[PDB]
Amino acid sequence: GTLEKKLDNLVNTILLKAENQHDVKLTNTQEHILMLLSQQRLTNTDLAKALNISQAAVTKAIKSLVKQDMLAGTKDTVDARVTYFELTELAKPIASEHTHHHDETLNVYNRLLQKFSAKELEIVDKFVTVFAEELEG
Amino acid sequence: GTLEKKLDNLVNTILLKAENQHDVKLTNTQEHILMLLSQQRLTNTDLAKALNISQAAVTKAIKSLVKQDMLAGTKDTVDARVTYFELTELAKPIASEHTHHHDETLNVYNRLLQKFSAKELEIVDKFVTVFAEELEG
Ligand SMILES: [Zn+2]
Ligand SMILES: [Zn+2]
Repeated sequence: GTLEKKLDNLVNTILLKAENQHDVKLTNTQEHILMLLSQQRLTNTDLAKALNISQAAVTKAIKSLVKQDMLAGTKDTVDARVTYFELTELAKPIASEHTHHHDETLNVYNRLLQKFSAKELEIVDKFVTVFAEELEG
Repeated sequence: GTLEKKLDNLVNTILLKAENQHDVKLTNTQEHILMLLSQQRLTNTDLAKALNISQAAVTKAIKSLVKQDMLAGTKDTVDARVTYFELTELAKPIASEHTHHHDETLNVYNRLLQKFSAKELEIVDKFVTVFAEELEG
């Protein structure tokens, strides 16, 4: 079959795996907010930029997180327009675990990349780079 | 940064895009069931095999679809153990649209692939192939 189709299938298997094997029910957006907040305080707008999604998608994910006692907001003392989010105690084990599953998957990607010569990997780089640009938009 | 990390980011941007831009709220699993059923009647077990997810994930997605008047089941007349699913009238426009968005994304993948020589594309093939195997498990 075409490479177009294998890419289509690659995207589908990522989507299907994430819905199938993995009392909070966090979305990936919310887990990746918690990931980024676990290493520094950030604003709604830093989060939106870092994840490349709308500010309104971030505001929505943060409201649901605050509702589940996962985050707490505190305003900045020099500029009251600015709110910083940080993890509550209850979120920290949830975040750590998600971070640890990312760490394990990085080894999976290492092993797979290892099958390519370093020549091959410049092309793999070039491919993942353009693909990611495209899938962003 | 490492290629490991770009792959990790590639997976995240797929997950984040699917949650962010896109009264039914269908999952990808359910849309891909409807996609496969729109071209032939199939069983729970053909669907599970074709999508590579558990039979129990399929049974779950099909119950919710039947509940939303999207599918109807009819048993096989030679073997009563066997149930075939097919789309109700109401599902057909929903399915067509999802199928048409897949068709458009195939052009997106074509354009991106076009930037590689055919030499480069053997390596891209080799990469997407092993990656997909891995991400399946
Ligand atoms: Zn994640
Ligand atoms: Zn789809």
